[PDB]
Amino acid sequence: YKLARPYIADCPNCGHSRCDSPIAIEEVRGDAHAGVIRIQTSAMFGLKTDGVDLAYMSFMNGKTQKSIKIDNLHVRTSAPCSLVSHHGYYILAQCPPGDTVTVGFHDGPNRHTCTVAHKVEFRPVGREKYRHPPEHGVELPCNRYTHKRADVPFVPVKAKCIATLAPEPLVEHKHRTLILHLHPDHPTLLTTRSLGSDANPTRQWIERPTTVNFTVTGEGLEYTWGNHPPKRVWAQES
Amino acid sequence: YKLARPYIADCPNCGHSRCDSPIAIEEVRGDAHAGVIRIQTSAMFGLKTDGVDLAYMSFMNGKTQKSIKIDNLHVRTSAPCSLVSHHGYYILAQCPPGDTVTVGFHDGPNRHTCTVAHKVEFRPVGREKYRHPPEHGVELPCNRYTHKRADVPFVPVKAKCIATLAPEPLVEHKHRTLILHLHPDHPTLLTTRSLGSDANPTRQWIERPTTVNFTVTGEGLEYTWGNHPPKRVWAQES
Amino acid sequence: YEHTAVMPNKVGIPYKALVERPGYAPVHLQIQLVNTRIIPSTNLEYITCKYKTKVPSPVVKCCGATQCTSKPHPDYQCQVFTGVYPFMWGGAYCFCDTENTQMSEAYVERSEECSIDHAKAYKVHTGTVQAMVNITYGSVSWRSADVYVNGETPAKIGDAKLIIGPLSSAWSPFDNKVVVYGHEVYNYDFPEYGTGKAGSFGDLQSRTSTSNDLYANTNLKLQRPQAGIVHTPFTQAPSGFERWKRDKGAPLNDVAPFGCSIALEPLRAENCAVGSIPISIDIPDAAFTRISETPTVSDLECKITECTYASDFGGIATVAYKSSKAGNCPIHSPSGVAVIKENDVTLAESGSFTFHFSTANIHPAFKLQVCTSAVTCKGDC
Amino acid sequence: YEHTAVMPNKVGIPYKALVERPGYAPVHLQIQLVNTRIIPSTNLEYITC
Repeated sequence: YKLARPYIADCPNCGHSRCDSPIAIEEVRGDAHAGVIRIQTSAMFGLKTDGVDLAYMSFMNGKTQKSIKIDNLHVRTSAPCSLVSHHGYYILAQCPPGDTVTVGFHDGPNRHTCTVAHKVEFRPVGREKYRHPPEHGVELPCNRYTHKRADVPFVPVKAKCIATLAPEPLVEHKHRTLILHLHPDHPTLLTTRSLGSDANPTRQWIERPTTVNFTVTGEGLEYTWGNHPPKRVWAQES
Repeated sequence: YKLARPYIADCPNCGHSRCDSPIAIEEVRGDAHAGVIRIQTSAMFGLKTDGVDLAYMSFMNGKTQKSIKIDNLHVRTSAPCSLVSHHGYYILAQCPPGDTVTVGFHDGPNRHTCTVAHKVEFRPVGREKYRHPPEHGVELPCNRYTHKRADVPFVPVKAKCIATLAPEPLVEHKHRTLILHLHPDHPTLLTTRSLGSDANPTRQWIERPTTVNFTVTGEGLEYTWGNHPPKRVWAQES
Repeated sequence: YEHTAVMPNKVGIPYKALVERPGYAPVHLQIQLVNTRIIPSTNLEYITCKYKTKVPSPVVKCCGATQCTSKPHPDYQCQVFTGVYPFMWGGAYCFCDTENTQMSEAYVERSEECSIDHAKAYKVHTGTVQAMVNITYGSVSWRSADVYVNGETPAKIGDAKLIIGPLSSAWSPFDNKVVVYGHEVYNYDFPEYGTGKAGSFGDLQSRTSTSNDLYANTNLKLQRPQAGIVHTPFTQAPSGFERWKRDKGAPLNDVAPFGCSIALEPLRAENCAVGSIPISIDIPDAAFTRISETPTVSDLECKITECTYASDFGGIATVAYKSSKAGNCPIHSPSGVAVIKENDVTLAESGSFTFHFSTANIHPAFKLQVCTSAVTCKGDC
Repeated sequence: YEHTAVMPNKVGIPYKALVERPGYAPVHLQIQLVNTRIIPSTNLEYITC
């Protein structure tokens, strides 16, 4: 169970003559290649007066610590963000980078927003760096967060998260030689090796219909064709 | 002194198809490397019917010297913005990026708001221009303008803006020869010449850990690392 | 006694020298040239800075031709376009049809603000060279005298009568036409004011940029506006000043020969280490550290105990000696690739004095002199 | 001043040496191995008891 409740706070960056704001954020983790972001907020969703719900928030909105259902306390990156789960002290929403999380009041003609900057390091750790999750294609290494509560925080995880792609290479096996007729509509990191004993350590980024011939040992080869983790082919002769 | 009367002017986009606004920005000076803006408005700020004030402006809209408070007519980016000084026909304000300034009345259904996309200009002041204020480094002289009026346009001035710094040219001394391992975190101009009998006429833009070796005669050399004016070392193992 | 020595222009590094006078051992002389300023006379040709294009409303004459009248605006350009607008409705309103004639006029001025982002074009005629010559004579005290490198004004100062015979090289920050921004100084030619260059430096010219009554050329080309609007549209060549500021591949600032901080005073070469400086120092006989008075130097040896290779003053060495009469003898090296830190050494009967030196050699071989007596110091680091 | 020497693990003869430096008289060096602990990192395979 959470040990803290929302409060009015001086924002790190808010509009001048409005910096005396309600609704604020503490820390955010966005180190994930996941589209979801784990928030430690002080403008908390997943806290009503009763604690943890999945579609309710609480805030001190220049008022007092009290709750209503999601309406006036909005997460944003700078554009809307749709929450996924609320877990008391920690909130989970998708606001992909997690370096800018904005809690803002979007009523009346005025646009009030407090935005909090965070100390996230989002780096490669996969086999390639890639686009945030869409719905389409095969995943790639990420460091997602849990998408349900346990009531205090959401836990850190490493898994694999969705990535866009285009039709996979037309492979042709022939005498000790494998041509990959490629049709990326999207930048793919192409990594190769033979899987026999031939090294072929070949990275290249490809896009557009092109061909890339590779040697084979005749004992398979891996070509990883971006937005997939290693794909491998084998045969008596490849 | 200021004495150039308030006026109305057409601003490209207000309301939906509204454009008949006062308070409309005509010209902007962005000489500052900081997020401050010098604004030229049709409406005169810093003058009410009482003459010169510090927190009142005047405008026409059917009037000729009618005034309101600088909070009634409120500057904004996508959140309120508070002006700092008025120099009549010119406003000078702090508005979070200083690259988008919207002066608007969000009073009633007719919502006139003028926005002009303002700018930050970086120009040589050392031997190179420099980036916007960050956490890193310390303030240096920048191009700017006066941030208080004379009791009509604000005048240019050199003021101080936080420079992005990163490790300065890490000199490695050797037998009358200096290799300069420099480690920017930001685009820095490296200018050199020797201050020994020789000279090292080299402008180069650098980013990130690199080396640039220079000859010396045992009689010093200059490396300017842009945003500063010349820095000099003289006959160490230089 | 007037004593003429020549100090290599080592900025910040004091040059040890000996004052020889007949039958009198040397006088501590350390000369540091603190600053050399080549300052030439500047006739300002023009200001140039970030322009702002100003479009005034165009003169449309209903039912007749519009003639252009020249206006004193800096890159004032007009073009007369006839039959632009039909009678009434879109475009100009007029009774007459294609008798509507527009003068499409526009011009450039200097921006609202320009005094921090401007260059200055100077014709430069021949200058004076000043030298700040710090001459120490007798014992450590670091006296210094501004003295003209020219013949015009020799220092008749009390800190020795100093004549600075012209520096062997005194860097010229000028040719004839120099542009100074002072963040990038260029010897850069331009046509004299009233005639500029279009879309190259001198894009704006003035001689005090204030907006209007300036002379510009920038290759302003008015375009003809398609009917339904009355305004003056234009294309123009890129700003020559902005192009010029970025023309830093190594400005005049970075090509300075022995290194000089080419600077906007209006155009001068600051802090030059250029050349070697003839120094006439009047060291009175009263300030001698002569052998024929209390100094007597005999049996001199140099031992280097330790050294940092070719360093600022990382050399530590000791000169052991015999004196018949104890005194104070000037420690020195006549080198310009090596200097002794101190310029005095307490010569004594059987003393040892550890002196700090600089050399430009890994194995430091500098000629060390106390008084009139010389030794060579070597390696042993 | 760095002087690099190698001392025999002998307490019979503790290994005496002189440190020369130019323009100086040498330095006392007597080196005695008082104790030796040869300590390797151990990964346990199994217990028997």
